[PDB]
Amino acid sequence: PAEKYKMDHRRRGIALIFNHERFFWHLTLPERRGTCADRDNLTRRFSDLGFEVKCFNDLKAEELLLKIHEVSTVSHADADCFVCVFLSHGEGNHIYAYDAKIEIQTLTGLFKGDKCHSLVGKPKIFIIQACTLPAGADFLMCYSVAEGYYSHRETVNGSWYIQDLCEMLGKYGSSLEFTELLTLVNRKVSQRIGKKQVPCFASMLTKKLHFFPK
Amino acid sequence: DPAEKYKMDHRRRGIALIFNHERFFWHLTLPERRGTCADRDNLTRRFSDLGFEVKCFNDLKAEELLLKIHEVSTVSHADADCFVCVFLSHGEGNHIYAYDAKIEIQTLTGLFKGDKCHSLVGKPKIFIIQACAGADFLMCYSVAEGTVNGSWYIQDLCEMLGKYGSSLEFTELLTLVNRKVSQRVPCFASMLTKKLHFFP
Amino acid sequence: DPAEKYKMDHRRRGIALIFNHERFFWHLTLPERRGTCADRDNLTRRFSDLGFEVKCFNDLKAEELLLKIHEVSTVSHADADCFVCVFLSHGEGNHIYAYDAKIEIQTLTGLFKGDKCHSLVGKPKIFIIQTLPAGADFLMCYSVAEGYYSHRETVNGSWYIQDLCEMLGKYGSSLEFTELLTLVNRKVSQRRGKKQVPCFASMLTKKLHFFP
Amino acid sequence: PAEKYKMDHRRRGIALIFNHERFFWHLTLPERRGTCADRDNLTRRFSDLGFEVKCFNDLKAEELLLKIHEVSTVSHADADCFVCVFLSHGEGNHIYAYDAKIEIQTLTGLFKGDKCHSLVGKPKIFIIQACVYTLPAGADFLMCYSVAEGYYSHRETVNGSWYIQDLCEMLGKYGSSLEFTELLTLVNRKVSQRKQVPCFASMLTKKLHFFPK
Repeated sequence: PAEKYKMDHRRRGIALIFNHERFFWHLTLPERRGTCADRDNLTRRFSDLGFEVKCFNDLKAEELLLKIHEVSTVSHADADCFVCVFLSHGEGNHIYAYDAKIEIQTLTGLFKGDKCHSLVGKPKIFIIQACTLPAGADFLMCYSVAEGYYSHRETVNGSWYIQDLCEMLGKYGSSLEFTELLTLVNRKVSQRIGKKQVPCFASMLTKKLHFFPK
Repeated sequence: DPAEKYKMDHRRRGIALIFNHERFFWHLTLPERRGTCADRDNLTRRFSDLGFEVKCFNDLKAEELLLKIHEVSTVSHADADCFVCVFLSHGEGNHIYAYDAKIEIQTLTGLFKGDKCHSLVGKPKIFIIQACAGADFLMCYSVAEGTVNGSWYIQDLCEMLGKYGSSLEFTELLTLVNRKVSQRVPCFASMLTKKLHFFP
Repeated sequence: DPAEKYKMDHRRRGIALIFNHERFFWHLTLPERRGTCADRDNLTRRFSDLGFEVKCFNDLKAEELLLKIHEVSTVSHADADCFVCVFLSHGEGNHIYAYDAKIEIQTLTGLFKGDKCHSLVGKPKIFIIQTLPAGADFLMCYSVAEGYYSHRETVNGSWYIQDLCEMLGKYGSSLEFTELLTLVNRKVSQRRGKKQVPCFASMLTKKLHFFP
Repeated sequence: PAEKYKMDHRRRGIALIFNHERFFWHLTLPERRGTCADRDNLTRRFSDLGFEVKCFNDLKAEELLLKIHEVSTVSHADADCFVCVFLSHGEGNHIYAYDAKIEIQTLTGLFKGDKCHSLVGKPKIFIIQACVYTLPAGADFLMCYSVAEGYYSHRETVNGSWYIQDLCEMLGKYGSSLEFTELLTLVNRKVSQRKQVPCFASMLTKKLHFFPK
């Protein structure tokens, strides 16, 4: 009942931060400034958890192929898990929004057990900032916002979801079981014509996830 | 606040609703019929022992379904901790059968969105779906995007429920059910904002 | 390696032993007489539901005590997760009564030190006392710390055993044991201008859960 | 059930490191060199947990009075908790060993709720390296012992002692994450495998954590 994923590998793993930038036309200081806050913030938090943070964006069409191909194919046998953070903007013209759906399909697709043997039995954690339906065994999908739900909008200090996620990560990252921590993020954000933003997470993990130190 | 829990100290635990999807299904082998009864009877035992008022019905009763569905949605849940709904279904699934189910679940879940149900605002709404959101919702799926003694998922869920139901945090328990079944891949989507225990 | 737990997956959970210290107590109001049974009966319910083979005796039966004591000591615990011992006693405590108790606990605890009991080596030995003895993998729980006030026995049992059992029933299966004992510390220390503060000394090397 | 001590104060608190030196005659390089390892090591670990580490020894008989009373009387209202580490040597002539018992009595005595209102309801954590008896207490006290009763103690090396080496090892790695007693148990296993069996006596009423600030 208390079984945990075995996190005792040489390397924690790769924390991948994907930035969705292309097909977004017109970007206020806030969108531009707030995205950096999120990326820079996440990198700090995920590094302190022992991840090899790697960041890129889809603007570099040539660079994206090599980097995407490099990560998918690299061997994760010495690693505990895999993390991917998909960041995106609020305005979202339709091509922008639509591209995102396709990018996430493909991204998630690379690591399904069939494509990635090094990660079989290991946690694959996708953290999505929306502008869903995919999966495999040992996948964890975390959404900035559930269905049809209102979204926080990007501030110059980053977005609510990423701000809070990182807040919790710094404080409780090492101590708490991950889903336990995500639930905290649910409550944190949902409390930030008025209603609420309610994040979600879909778990196909089969055990507990802790990020104790090393 | 990290260990904050939903407040389960109400007069009544709540209604465990077991919905049986039967209509638009044809040629049901005895494994189908007796297996389904195993699931329903099993779930009722487990959920009652957790203090739920188990209520069962099926969609064959077209006249009975409206009144009953109607009854539950409108009833006041202010004295209750949470709400549970189990959607049971069969494997063969002709297309009308499969399609009906999608619609039944939409509607069912729809009734309890905070908007429609004030008594349950801030309280857990737990939907357990056998395949063929809002704040404080918990969706559990027999299978992700993928027997005469009942089905694997319901058999294991109930197994875990009996053993660890009172002790464990619910999602902690569901994860156990993920491992259990995947070794005979279920899923669960959580929009809960706190911990869920079903202490006595 | 931080979340390591004692392995509780044996055929039998183990023996929960309830020792009743009765001899050399002259007296015994209805409350002491009645409250002790509450504690024993209560503890038996709670410890059985955790899978223990509860065994009760008292030191009045001087002949029966020897056979029962060494017998528990000598029996093989290889199929068992752990061992529990509850030492119950009264409040008035003339000096011979109080002194006898010290000696009974020494001896009791002594039987299970790894040297005497190979079946329990590496396994939790939990003594609940109603001091300084020990060994590796021992857990000592005291009704009251040093020099502190004690509950007094009511007709419904004592504060410490009432609360311990309360927590045991509710959180016994869920919680790590020491996590649970700490709850008992807070529970009892708030019962009511005197304060009773329980204690527990841990030489456990891992976590203790009593999952079903 | 998951209630925790409130660690959200302005200051974490004072980590006090008391060094028992007097009445110890003749001290090998290892005892001398190993004690500094322990003190220096503990200071690093306890500072990173936000403590105001203060060290002194009983050699300075004049300095000890001022420093001891000073700490006792200072106001801890802006603090989460209190820590005290009692360090000592292995050879231990009888006057040395006996003095220690008395020093610990007094030390612990200062912070009992009656003497110290600023700490009422707050954790008082005493970590003792042993050479009158073990047990003293009050509500919300946590007593940690290098070694249980009569059991073997594993001697001071030039790199410090086993207990302090391991305690600090765990502190650095798990100090912020884990509930303290959860962490001390880890120290029990760590040292007992280097038998030497540490102990801890808890009268804490809540959980625990030393999250950052």
